[PDB]
Amino acid sequence: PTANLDRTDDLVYLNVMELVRAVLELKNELAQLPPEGYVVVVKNVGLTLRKLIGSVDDLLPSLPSSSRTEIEGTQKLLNKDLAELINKMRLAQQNAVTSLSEECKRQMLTASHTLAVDAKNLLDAVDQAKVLANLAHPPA
Amino acid sequence: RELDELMASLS
Amino acid sequence: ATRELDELMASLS
Repeated sequence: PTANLDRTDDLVYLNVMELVRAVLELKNELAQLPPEGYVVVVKNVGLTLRKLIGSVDDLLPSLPSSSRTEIEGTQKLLNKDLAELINKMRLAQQNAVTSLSEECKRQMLTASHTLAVDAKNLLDAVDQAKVLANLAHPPA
Repeated sequence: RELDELMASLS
Repeated sequence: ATRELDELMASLS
């Protein structure tokens, strides 16, 4: 599970939920959505990711350099995650009505899902880092 | 904390 | 560092 901290001022934490929401939108809207409708949902995931990464970069200064590292670690990974979600989405768009019509959509669901899981692991490291740097406070 | 429940919601 | 991400973000739409 996740740390229980004071989330009221945790912009990281909120950006994670939003991203998870966007990812969740995608999941149970692919079956319904048309090909041009794919760009929009993938865009929101992207949008909430850049929000997220921005609020982590704002923090990265005030925290330990061994954590700066695996944070920057998964931050890199998340870009690689979005890259794949876009490209699988483009495939899915271009391969509506062909052999791997469905197979490309499975790949979108995978890519977004693993994006959500990584974002969580980002939150987790961030939580630990705040603790390790006397920065964290218990739920209010 | 309840993001965990949001998380298992992805499954 | 944000240069790689807004590259992908520009590409769609």
